[PDB]
Amino acid sequence: HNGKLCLLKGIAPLQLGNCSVAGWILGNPECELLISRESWSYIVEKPNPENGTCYPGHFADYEELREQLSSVSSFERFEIFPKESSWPNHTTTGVSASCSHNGESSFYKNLLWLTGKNGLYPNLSKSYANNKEKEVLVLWGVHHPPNIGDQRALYHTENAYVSVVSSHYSRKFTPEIAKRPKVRDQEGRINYYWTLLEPGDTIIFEANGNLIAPRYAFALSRGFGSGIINSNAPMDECDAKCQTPQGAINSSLPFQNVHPVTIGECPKYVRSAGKEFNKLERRMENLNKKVDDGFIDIWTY
Amino acid sequence: HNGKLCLLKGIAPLQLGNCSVAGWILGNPECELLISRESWSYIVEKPNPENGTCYPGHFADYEELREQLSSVSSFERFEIFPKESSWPNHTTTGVSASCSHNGESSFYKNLLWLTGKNGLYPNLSKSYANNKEKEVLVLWGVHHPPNIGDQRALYHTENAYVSVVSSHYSRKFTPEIAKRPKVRDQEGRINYYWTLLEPGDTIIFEANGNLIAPRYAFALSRGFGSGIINSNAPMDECDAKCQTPQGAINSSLPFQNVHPVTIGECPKYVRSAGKEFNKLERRMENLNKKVDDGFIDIWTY
Amino acid sequence: HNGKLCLLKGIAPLQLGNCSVAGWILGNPECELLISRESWSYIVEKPNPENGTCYPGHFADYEELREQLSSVSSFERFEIFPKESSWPNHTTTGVSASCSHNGESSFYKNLLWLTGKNGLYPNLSKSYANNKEKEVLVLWGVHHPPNIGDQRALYHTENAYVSVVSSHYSRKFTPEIAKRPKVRDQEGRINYYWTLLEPGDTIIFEANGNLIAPRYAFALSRGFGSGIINSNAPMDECDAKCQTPQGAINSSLPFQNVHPVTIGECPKYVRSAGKEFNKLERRMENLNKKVDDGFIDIWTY
Amino acid sequence: ENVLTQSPAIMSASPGEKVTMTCRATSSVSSSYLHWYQQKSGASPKLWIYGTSNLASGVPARFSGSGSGTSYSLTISTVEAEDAATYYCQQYSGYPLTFGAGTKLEL
Amino acid sequence: ENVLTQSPAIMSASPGEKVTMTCRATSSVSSSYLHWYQQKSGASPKLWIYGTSNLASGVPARFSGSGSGTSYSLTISTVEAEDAATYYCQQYSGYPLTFGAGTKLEL
Amino acid sequence: ENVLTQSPAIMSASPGEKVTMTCRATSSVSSSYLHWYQQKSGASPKLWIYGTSNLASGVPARFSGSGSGTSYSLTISTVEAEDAATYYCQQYSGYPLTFGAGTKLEL
Amino acid sequence: QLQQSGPELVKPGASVKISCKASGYSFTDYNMNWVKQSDGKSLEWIGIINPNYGIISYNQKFKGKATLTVDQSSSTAYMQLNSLTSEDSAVYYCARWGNSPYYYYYMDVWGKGTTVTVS
Amino acid sequence: QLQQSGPELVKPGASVKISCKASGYSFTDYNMNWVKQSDGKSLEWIGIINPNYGIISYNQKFKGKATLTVDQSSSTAYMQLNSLTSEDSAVYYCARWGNSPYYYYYMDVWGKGTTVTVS
Amino acid sequence: QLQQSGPELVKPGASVKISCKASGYSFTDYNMNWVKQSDGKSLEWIGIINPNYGIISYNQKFKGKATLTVDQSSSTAYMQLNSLTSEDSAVYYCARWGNSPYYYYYMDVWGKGTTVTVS
Repeated sequence: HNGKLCLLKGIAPLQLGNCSVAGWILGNPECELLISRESWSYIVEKPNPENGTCYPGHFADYEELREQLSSVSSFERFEIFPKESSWPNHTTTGVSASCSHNGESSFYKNLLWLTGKNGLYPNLSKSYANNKEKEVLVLWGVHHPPNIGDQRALYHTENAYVSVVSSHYSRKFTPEIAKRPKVRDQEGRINYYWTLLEPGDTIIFEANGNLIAPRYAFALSRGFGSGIINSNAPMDECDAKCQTPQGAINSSLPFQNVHPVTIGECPKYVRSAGKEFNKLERRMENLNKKVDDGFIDIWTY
Repeated sequence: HNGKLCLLKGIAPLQLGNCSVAGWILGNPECELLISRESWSYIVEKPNPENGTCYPGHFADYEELREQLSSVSSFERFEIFPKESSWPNHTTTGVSASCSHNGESSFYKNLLWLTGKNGLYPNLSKSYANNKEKEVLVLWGVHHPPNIGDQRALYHTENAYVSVVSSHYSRKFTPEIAKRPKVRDQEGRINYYWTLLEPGDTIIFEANGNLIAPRYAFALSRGFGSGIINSNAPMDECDAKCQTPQGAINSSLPFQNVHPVTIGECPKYVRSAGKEFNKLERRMENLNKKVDDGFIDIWTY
Repeated sequence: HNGKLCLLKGIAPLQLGNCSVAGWILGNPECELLISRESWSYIVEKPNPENGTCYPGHFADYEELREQLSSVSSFERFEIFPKESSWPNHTTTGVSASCSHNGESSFYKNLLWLTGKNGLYPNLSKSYANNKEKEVLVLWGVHHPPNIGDQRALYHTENAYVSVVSSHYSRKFTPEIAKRPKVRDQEGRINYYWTLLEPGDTIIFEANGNLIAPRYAFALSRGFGSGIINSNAPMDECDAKCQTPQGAINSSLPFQNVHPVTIGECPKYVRSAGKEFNKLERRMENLNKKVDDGFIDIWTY
Repeated sequence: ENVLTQSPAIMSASPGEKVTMTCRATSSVSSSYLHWYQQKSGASPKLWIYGTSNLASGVPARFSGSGSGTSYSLTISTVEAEDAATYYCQQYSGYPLTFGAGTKLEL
Repeated sequence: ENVLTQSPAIMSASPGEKVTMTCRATSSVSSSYLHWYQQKSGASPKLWIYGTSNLASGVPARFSGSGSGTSYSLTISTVEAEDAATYYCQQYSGYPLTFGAGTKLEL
Repeated sequence: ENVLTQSPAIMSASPGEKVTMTCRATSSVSSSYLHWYQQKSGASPKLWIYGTSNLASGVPARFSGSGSGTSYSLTISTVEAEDAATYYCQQYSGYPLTFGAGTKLEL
Repeated sequence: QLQQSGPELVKPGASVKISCKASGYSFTDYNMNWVKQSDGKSLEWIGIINPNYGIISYNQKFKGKATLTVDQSSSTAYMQLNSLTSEDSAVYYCARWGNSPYYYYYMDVWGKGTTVTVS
Repeated sequence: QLQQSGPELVKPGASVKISCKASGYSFTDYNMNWVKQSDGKSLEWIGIINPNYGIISYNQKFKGKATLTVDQSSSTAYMQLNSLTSEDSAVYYCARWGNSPYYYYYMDVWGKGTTVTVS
Repeated sequence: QLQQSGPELVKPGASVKISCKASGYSFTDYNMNWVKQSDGKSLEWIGIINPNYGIISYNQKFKGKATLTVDQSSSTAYMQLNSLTSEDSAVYYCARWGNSPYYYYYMDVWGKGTTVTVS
């Protein structure tokens, strides 16, 4: 095989390198806004990219977001809520040392660490209606600070809550003040949440506190012929109708032996010479693996 | 193919037309009690039937109820709790304009919008024990009224809760007083819940309020050779061992090209000339699709 | 086929007999510590073993624990918390009649029914860090006593809670004081919970009460070539590379007709002469069944 | 079932004077669901206590309240002739929300 | 560890009279877990306060209570000769639930 | 916006005497976020009430507090010459957490 | 505020309808009471209409003798008297249950009352 | 109510058993106390048996010298005195922790007490 | 406890830095206040630094004229005065928001204060 991260049809991939899908979407400070790459044939991920979420925390339904973005082939990274003029009574310039970028501190580029202004954090009710006629991927976060002092210096309320509502999605959060062990130099975490939002649907955010509010959001063309390849290799320009993680394929045979996770008008996998799940989904993985494995035998008669 | 909603073995389908599985089970007022059709070969669903839940709300685990009813081939629509003599201290005649039927108002035929009597809503503890020696599909609802005024005029309590218990199923609900946007002329919603209940098992309902209590419930023969076909077509009587949504099949070949969702002693799908999931189950759908797709290739060698 | 619970490679199975995977891991009193069998080729389960959890309750994510233990081929049953010297301010010798063993009472061998000492139940914060460089299966429980009297005689607090935290798993429990019907002579239940815990990860337990704390925990070699066979048959020693529930197979053909759930270098299933799920996972089962069934046809061309 | 009696039927008083009037319930009433309305000379009444102690908008602090169960109290630190009127007590004990026939100020 | 002392050891009184007796704890006690029992002439005692202020069934309103932490109080607005007895204070501070040796009424 | 005034500016008193001093807020303050600090002769102040009524460690029970909304009170049952000092009231009403310029004891 | 129909005079048995309409608030949100008041006498709770859900409830003294309904679009409530007799010659108010947490069943605003009279 | 065994006379060292049985309530639900009372003296908490789970706990003054147990079917509790001595000549009560939210560790009903006597 | 830099004398316009460092508690956990106090005058809230997240906030009286920062490793906080003038000749304290449920924004411990003086 061609051994390079070629182009499927002249349309170029997206290279996150030391970024990750977790950080890409959150807009990791050590990462381009990637506005340069709002369209691709495939996403490229390194086996364990170091700089994903610059701030520690659990990215809820991460393994599902990866999958719904696998099909996606383009965004429209709009400022669902402008940093200025959307939050006149909130401080939007929050930053953390954990999210350093060419400097002592910063924060994600697709979220706003809302904190009080004039020592006041007013119960917010911001809302947005998807008039863009295509599904909108919204992201937000809830901050689980390591102590009551940080909670009440940022958000000025103790029994804080968050609430997110849309036509067929309602969830309410009460974040816990847990003094977790230090990771990336920080104790408290930022549990990150995502929801799709149908055309014409509207999403309502509400919070007494602890909201890591959305700045941007992806009105995204669900598309097909995409996926999160994972591999380390050069990115040189080259052409073939099918990509695999270690290289593209020109059609000498419709048979592939290269790494399963494949994208494009690709041959069939064999062994004869991309989804993921968490730990509480082993059943689901052994499904997928089994699903795969049997086909992989069937393909080599 | 025969082009008609034939009969598999002389046993007739169920036609919901402008009804939906969501409303069918809830007993949509604009829908027969369908006592006429307590047995079938298959359910028939239109692509997007208008009159499903006459009242807006989210039908919890809907995509699973559809599947467990797909296998089912008969009910026994018993009044698990008679409208009279089961609730002497509750008003059972609640109705809504959203659920109009040949008149200004009504309500579902398989649930009771319990509200206070004499301005009192006593903490109820009704319970039922499945002495029918077959699984019982119970349905209830919790009302999320759009304001405290409606909450306290119906149920007379603010911090209201619901609780449902059985040998291996316990869930507790605190419904939120959310002023959602108007749908079918109504703001507050009715989150609908269902549980199966094994033979000899007993289900306990408890509520300080907001219970849309069960009137009827299906002691249902789990059966096989069934499913929720979806298609628009005539319902004329005709005979063949296999049905597909656009028509039945007589055995000229064991090969089918018609719409996947198939019921009966049916041939195999090919392309060579019914489950569903929500948005947070894309992984599961790409499983099913993948599961399907590969077989669909394997079938055409 | 050989008709016996043979040995795959000389390495012997594990025989729970009247025990179950639910009780095995919990250490059912009517069951050896099974220290004799900390390694196997396969687990053996009877169709419906009577003495599983000696105490009634719901074993959360049971159907997933079975699956993650299916792959496992060895433990290291360490006392993650010694009964003595780990809980100086708690009574560890709690027992129940339901868990009788050659006597009036006992309790599980892999958990500790912590109750107050000197009438005091101090808010505990015990924690353990997985320095064993392999995944640790932790088990605990939360007691849902049948009345406030038992709650406050055991744990001495009414609004009791439990909390379990680790790098990517946080859950909080408030157990309900529910007077459930008697099972195995006991009303209140013990909801059992399990989590895997990665190498170098640390798990934090916290509780004001109702904690059925962990005594032992399995630092377990995830392995392969294993699974929970279910069958009734003799356990005589015999040899073949493949086991099926009704017997082993010597390689006369690579074709099998015996019960699906199979372990070892086994032939392929046909019909031509182990996972499970709960009720709210019918979709998942019809997946698995479908997954199986199609392959089972494909295998017989 | 419930019905309430309140006292005095009529009060004679002077401006600048303190008073407390009582509403007693034939059956129990939560302190969160008893209320007191101003009412003058056949006009539309007005809500002047709404939580057994909580004071509505447009009514001075003077107006106060207290009580529990079957007995409740409205209180004025100072009455004034043009401020005084009939006062009606109200509750929820189920329905009906029957009021107590208003006490009257002759001031 | 805990132990309680209560006073007076004996009260001399008259019918129609008010009293308050005190139970002091050597260590802290929550107001939700202190209680007072009636006890006459060696018969079985009776529970007459069960929440530091809450009154049991079968005992008149007269009986009252209050307090916090290490000090608590039982109170009678009116004693009567056949109603009076020894009164025992009780608490939970862990175990034992040691009582305070009963105060006695000579009335 | 908020600012507080407290009184008296200076108190003249005698040992063994009771006092209450008042802090009034130009805007509302929750009783959970107002506090009082001891301060002597230009040294570092000290926190002696921390919940409008709750007493800090190292300060006797005598010190007490109360109030709500726009008015709050510090109270001493007994002043002593070496115990007395200037007292500063503090709140949160958003930021700034502006204090009330300390009242002073001439005792 | 609330506005109401005008005074009315009728003979016995002649059924008659009173109305009151809102302004200055969302009509559908707050519940509607109706309350009789005879001249200088007690004043008593007829019953409520919950505008949103049409869940009526009555005082059994008036049950049947009164019927309550509403129109959303008109922001209006209507009260029907059936089988009138002399003692119905009184001032009928309609009122509103203001919304508040932990306190409720108060009537924070009143219409000016309609003298419906039997003679 | 609670019913109890009868008065008893014994010599020192002779172990002896008291009983008390319930009626008028579900025995298994409410916890059982035992409490000594010497004649006109203090009266003190022996310990509890939790009928449902058999979780005993004792006052360390009495630990070992007393042993508590129950029988569900008989709706009965039993208290054993071991190594008796003269000062055990007293009235032993058994009692019950009534159930209530936010308040607990009260003893709302008492047996009539048994005079177990050493001579 | 808290320890602080020493007294300082300066001319106008000369910016200057005060410090205070903790001991006897985890520095990172509790928030840092700074508070001016002129001689015998009112004493007023400069602003806070949240040591953990570097979320500063100021009183608009002092905004810009003061700048606050911290060093975790040194367990230290620093306060910079820019564009000094005569009325800045005062005692500057740093303080700490003790942590407690339901009560907060109190300053339970204080540094000994630094006389920074303009002449």
